[PDB]
Amino acid sequence: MFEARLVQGSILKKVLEALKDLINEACWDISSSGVNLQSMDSSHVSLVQLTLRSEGFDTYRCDRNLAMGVNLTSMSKILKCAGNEDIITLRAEDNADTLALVFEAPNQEKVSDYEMKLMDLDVEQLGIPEQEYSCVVKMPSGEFARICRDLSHIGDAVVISCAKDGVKFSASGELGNGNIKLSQTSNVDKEEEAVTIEMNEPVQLTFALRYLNFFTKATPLSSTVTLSMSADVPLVVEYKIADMGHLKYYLAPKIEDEEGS
Amino acid sequence: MFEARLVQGSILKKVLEALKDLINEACWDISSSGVNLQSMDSSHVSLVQLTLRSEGFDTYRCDRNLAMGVNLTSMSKILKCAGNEDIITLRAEDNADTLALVFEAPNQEKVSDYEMKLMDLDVEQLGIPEQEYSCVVKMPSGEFARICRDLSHIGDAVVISCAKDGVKFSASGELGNGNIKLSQTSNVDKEEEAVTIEMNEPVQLTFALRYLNFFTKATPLSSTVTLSMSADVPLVVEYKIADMGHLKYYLAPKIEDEEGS
Amino acid sequence: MFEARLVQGSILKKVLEALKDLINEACWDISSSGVNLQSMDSSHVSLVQLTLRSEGFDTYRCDRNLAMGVNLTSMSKILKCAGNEDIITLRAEDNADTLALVFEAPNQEKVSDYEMKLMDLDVEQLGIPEQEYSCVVKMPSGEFARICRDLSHIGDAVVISCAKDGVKFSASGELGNGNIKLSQTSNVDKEEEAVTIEMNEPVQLTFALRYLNFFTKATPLSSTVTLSMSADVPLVVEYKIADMGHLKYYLAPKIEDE
Amino acid sequence: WVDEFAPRHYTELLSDDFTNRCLLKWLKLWDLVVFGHESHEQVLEEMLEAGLDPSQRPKQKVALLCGPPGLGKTTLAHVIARHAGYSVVEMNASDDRSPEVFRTRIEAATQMESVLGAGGKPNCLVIDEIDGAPVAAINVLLSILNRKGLLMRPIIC
Amino acid sequence: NLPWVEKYRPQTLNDLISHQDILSTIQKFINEDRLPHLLLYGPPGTGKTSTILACAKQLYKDKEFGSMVLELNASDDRGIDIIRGPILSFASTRTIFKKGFKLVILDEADAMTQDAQNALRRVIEKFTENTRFCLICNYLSKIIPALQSRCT
Ligand SMILES: Nc1ncnc2c1ncn2[C@@H]1O[C@H](COP(=O)(O)OP(=O)(O)OP(O)(O)=S)[C@@H](O)[C@H]1O
Ligand SMILES: [Mg+2]
Repeated sequence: MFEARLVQGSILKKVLEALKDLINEACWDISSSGVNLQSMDSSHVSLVQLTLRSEGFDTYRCDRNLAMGVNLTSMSKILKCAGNEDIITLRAEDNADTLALVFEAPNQEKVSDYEMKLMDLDVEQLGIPEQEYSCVVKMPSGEFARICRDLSHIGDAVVISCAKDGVKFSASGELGNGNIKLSQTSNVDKEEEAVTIEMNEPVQLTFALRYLNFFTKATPLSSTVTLSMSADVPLVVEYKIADMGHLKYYLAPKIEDEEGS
Repeated sequence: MFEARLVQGSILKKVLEALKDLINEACWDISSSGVNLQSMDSSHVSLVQLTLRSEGFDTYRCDRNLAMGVNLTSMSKILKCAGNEDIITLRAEDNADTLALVFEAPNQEKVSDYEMKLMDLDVEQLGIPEQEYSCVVKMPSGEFARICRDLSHIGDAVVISCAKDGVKFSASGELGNGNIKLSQTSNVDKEEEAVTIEMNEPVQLTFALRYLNFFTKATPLSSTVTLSMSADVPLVVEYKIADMGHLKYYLAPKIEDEEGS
Repeated sequence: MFEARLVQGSILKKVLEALKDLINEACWDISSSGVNLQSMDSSHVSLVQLTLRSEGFDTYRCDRNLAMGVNLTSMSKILKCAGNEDIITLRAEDNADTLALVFEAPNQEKVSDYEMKLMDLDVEQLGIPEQEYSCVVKMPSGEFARICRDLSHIGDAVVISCAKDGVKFSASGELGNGNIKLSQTSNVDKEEEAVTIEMNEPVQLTFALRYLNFFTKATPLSSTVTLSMSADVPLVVEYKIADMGHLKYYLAPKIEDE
Repeated sequence: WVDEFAPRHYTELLSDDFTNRCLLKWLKLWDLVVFGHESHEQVLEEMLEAGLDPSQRPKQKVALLCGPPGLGKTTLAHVIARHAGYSVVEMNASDDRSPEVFRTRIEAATQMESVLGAGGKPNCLVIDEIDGAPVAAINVLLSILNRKGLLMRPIIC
Repeated sequence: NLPWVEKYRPQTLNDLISHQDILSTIQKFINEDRLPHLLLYGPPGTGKTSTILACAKQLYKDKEFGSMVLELNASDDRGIDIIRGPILSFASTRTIFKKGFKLVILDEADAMTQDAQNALRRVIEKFTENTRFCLICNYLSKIIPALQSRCT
């Protein structure tokens, strides 16, 4: 018997509006550590890794480990009928197939029990490497979301660079060239508006713009986002939820072969 | 000679967007009691009654009864022309083929005389039986609109169940069942959230979704909504708009399935 | 070399959103006086005269007089993701194919350098439009945009008439007849709301409503618009922005009068 | 219904060894660009050995496995792509009708630098029922083939 | 002034003649509220439209005849867009009027194709308790035997 009590529906709402245009079907692993979502997209390029800890929920109870799989657009439309100040009760049992979302409304008088039908897809678990990378940059999430929306217009795929100085965004689009470079943003009053460089080895890699745009729809979950780049292991975009868990997006590069000349 | 003056212009500018997509024309009937407007939808499912009494107007001049037929397509764009707190007047002659709507421009500088033609439409009054309703619910209006918007994401035909416990709005679609039940909201400070049940015998009626959305298009007219239903009587949605009169929506249920055992 | 830094980006974004469907390309003439843009439609229906003087910018540098024509929609994609309060850097070389926009849009020190290519168009010359307009009326701009939308709601063509009381608008159609009639309201606290009258020889004309909407999509650009019309001369709307320059729109009347 | 008797290695294929040998030769010919490693039968062996692209690519980049709809050509391509060091990412041209979602399933799904979590497991594209696809989709695939970014992953139609 | 057929059209079950067994059975079915989907077929001008209009004015009043009766005829092309168009949306709806079935008078039903008659067979079998169809036609043999097997 799996029962999770989300304290606020806003974080679930932002998680689902982040994952709405990326994943065909979402798989949840349920254990005493909490809930896990390690999955691929509809095109087998990106990876989603959502971890929700046990202490973040109001009441979290689980007897046996559960591997459920649900349609995602159906769950987006189910969660669309919900407020932002209501506790959310995810219910499932041992030997059935219905996922129940029970929450309050903004009237705070009426219960709302939305049933859903799961899927029977057996998905091989891909092992996350959990290795070190070549560059780690801490940056506020609104900056990354607005620069993804700003950089989607110039081109179709973008090359990003990180070095000892700071982070760099480049786009060789049909309109022309778009190049930004930001470093040493820590000299403000706010603690969110800060860019921190951790590692040494500079990296330049190109990625599709649409996957970055679908990654940046987790904007108000975390005030600060973490970007990890490496030459071999994929690009990591990590949103740290404050008292619930974390959410990582992994993005594979694209081919940019040099000219023969 | 018909002359009417409203106290605030926003009455028409909230009551005519509810008839923008629901009904195709307007049949104004003039009398010493005031103005009324009974229109059946083109699909003969939805019925709109609008009754504005003479005491709510600033001034009201009428001599004999008049039947008037107008087109709502241009009127639904002429509602965008007027302001929100201006003073509107309706003027109609005896033998003329055009009616005048005279008000002030939103600049508060310019007299606006908009002239609209009359469609000589041959319509007849149906005649409401006005039977004793088997269940009466007093509810908020924005709550009803957001619950119709909530069940617009599940199925195309909601189910209203009304028992002595209260009202249960349930939508079943290809996604999954979602039910919302209200009961006993008299313990609130404001008097507009008193979701009250006024009759004993339970009913269970299945209604269309787009029609209830077209009905809930009229939220800011009033604060509370009176929903009347019975075993075979259509759904009655009553709005006590300000002090000048009221509005009524009549909706036939959907055809039940052959679920005999 | 050419360089111009605008203090705020809302004016440029808003004027390029004003003429997003009016013209097909934007051609700036660069001199020591400022940025001149005189564009004419392909069907001889509307004309745009936008002047940005050099004193309105923080820095304006120009060596040689230039003429750059770029397809609007391409720069609409540039400034659809700009900022309301930001420093704008518009630059180009003397003989180059590129044009660069450098901005710090979200006040997050993100130096976004956007480059676009120049389109070599045919140089058509329109020297000076004749300005001997008998009927001049100053009117607030946002409510002028409001009543332009109001007249565009009901009809398809607007009959306009100056008179000693004011400016009367009308439109006709098979569902109704729209009509509005101005009155003098100089006794208000708002100086922008007052309508100023310099009109003689009243003239009745007709115009297309969509071009009026394309003109008056620049509502928040200036607090007071000016209308100038006369017999057989195209109607002018005019925004005098208080800092960097002015903007004028010309519309020729329809053949089927009244 | 092919539950445990499915082929998985190169020793379980049910085709003639010449066709499988030349198919494996064409699959391993891409190791110079993908991995970076340095009668009609004689015509095929000449065209598979003599002359290459300057970017270490073969002259042909698409294989047309024409034949009857049965006879297990898809399973053969699957086990050969498993044997050659790639991972099979299959796609279908019959459920894909719109060209926009076709380019999503082709130009936005594979044949880029799809460095996944398994760094030792690259991917290859297998397309079935290319005859029933609309002519816009095959014109799009022809434009992808004639793109000079460069196409590096093999296509097994 | 007016043609004699439009002047002296019969308006009563007794004013139509030689169909006395048919009119007796129709009156027997309509007094007991057991009227099925009807298929009136025969030569032109023998009293097909006027019989069902007399039965409609027996069932319904003058005010609700224009609301609970939909008439389609030779002016409407009878293909596959109509059966998924106005007649399906008419049959699949309730009315704010007294609790009785609707009525659809489809003139020249023999001009429908086999696919159109099968789609109409789906519409007829789906909605029965709230809609009673009336297909009137010249040739019985031009319609499918399934449609003959669901309407009297
Ligand atoms: N039984 C009848 N008694 C008297 N007049 C009749 C009778 N049947 C037909 N008529 C007359 O003939 C006209 C034609 O009748 P209708 O029923 O309208 O034609 P129909 O039988 O539907 O055949 P169609 O429409 O040409 S295929 C009526 O308007 C009457 O004037
Ligand atoms: Mg007939």
